[PDB]
Amino acid sequence: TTALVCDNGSGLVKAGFAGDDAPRAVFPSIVGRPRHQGVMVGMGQKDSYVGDEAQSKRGILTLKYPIEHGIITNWDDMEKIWHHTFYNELRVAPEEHPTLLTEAPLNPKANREKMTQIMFETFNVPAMYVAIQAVLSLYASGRTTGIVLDSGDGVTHNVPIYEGYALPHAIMRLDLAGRDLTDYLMKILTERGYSFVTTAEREIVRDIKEKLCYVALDFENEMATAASSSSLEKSYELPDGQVITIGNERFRCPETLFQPSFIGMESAGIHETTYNSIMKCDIDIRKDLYANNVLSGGTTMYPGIADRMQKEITALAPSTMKIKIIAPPERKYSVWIGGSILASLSTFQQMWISKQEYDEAGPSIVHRKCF
Amino acid sequence: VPPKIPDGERVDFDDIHRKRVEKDLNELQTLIEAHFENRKKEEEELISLKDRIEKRRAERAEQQRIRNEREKERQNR
Amino acid sequence: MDAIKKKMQMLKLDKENALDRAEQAEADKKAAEDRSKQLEDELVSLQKKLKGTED
Amino acid sequence: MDAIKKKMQMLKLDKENALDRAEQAEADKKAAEDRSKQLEDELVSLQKKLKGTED
Ligand SMILES: Nc1ncnc2c1ncn2[C@@H]1O[C@H](COP(=O)(O)OP(=O)(O)O)[C@@H](O)[C@H]1O
Ligand SMILES: [Mg+2]
Repeated sequence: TTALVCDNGSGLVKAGFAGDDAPRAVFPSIVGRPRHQGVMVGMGQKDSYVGDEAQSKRGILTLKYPIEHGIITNWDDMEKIWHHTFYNELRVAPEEHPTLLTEAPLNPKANREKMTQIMFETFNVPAMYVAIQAVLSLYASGRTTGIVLDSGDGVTHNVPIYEGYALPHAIMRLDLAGRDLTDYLMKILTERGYSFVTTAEREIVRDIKEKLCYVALDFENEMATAASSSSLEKSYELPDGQVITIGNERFRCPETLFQPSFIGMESAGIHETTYNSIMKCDIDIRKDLYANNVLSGGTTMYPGIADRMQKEITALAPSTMKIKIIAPPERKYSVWIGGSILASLSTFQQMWISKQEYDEAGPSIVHRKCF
Repeated sequence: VPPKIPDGERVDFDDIHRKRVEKDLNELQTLIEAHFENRKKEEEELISLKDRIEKRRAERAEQQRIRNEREKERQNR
Repeated sequence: MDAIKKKMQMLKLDKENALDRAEQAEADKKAAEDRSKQLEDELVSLQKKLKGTED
Repeated sequence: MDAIKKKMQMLKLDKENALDRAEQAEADKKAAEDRSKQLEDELVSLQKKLKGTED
């Protein structure tokens, strides 16, 4: 039979059968209970709208993501999300399909063990396998080397790989991602008068960020230009009218990636953690990693980031090496495409964690040889 | 110990052709076909239908004027 | 619109590939010509050594 | 329209420029490589005649 390539993610759940080009169903991972009282009788009001249904009734819900930073903080809601994904968005019972979840690097063990225990006890799948979210993004590019920066919505991690041999001592995981950029944008919009507070209006700020923000090639020059002319002010129409005008908030929101001091984080930007991740590698594979830097994940879709990052790394790196940044147009679904490719391989067909194996060793089987 | 992947045979970077070159031409041609058929179905039919509705609207206007005038003529007392 | 963006992306993929190939070929030419000229210098030094041996 | 034409023409020009530059570089690379081979072949015989002279 065919395998189910699910990809929990944090912000958008992407799923679909193995062997295709794009995920079949992509929908936000939010579960929102209603918060008001409700007076109409017999309206058929449910107790929790999940997935894309709660992005249409969000006016009277309190949306809450079940995955904070890679890790899962609310297991009941995550179980509800998985149940919805299997039964309503794909309509395939899990009793007859292997599953291939994905997990960020350096995550707590208990999260992974609970994930496999749920998949084997509640949904009762035949066999499931957990894979690191960066190796798949490297599969999708058709490479076999390269250092991949997978800046998702929950957590940004940077896994270097050479000739198929991952370097476990050079993984640099940073917890700045799309959600923190949304919060920072929502916080700097208040400088013009627009106040978004409700958890429903966070979605509106996210839409503003997606449609308007861009990464500046040079930050100081843009700050000077936006403060003199008015060629940058782009307007946007809220879900009820009252258009708003975003000035130099456009390139200040995604600039947080390269200067995490804006949101008070100490660490260095995504332009310098990649160079540090390279320098921890051996001295003989640094040229190949320099030449095959891969971008993935949703948050790396800002217009103009593949040039800013290249300029920064070229500034840091030695002058002789060639710096090349692979930015495929299908960046958002790169991890899932790689997952489909991996699940479609014949050599991989014996790596699944078969159910009888789980019955013999318990949930701690995932840390064992079947990784 | 870290997992040990059993040794296989092949391949990689050879499916990039079979997943890229396909849509490099088929997708472009199919989308061009879709745009052509949608424009043909939509624009000319919409303009013709709007002209037809405009003519019917003018006829309704004439009927309204005639009825209003005759009723005002009779009722004027 | 829709197809126009994809066509632009194709035209950009061609751009990147052609430019990268051009740069790589230029680097190859630089390396090969440096190799040839160093070999020629070695040949010259051998001629001079032969001259000293002849003397 | 206007933007599509100019952007498409400029990008095709970029592709053609890169391609022709790469071809010129590769031609010079091949010529330099063959000349280098000639230098090697002559240098070996120069060494042989030098060795005979020294003997
Ligand atoms: N076109 C876009 N431009 C800018 N940011 C985007 C765009 N699309 C998605 N994002 C950001 O990326 C996030 C989605 O990232 P995603 O790759 O789905 O995360 P995950 O790894 O959990 O799947 C969204 O929250 C949004 O903030
Ligand atoms: Mg991801």
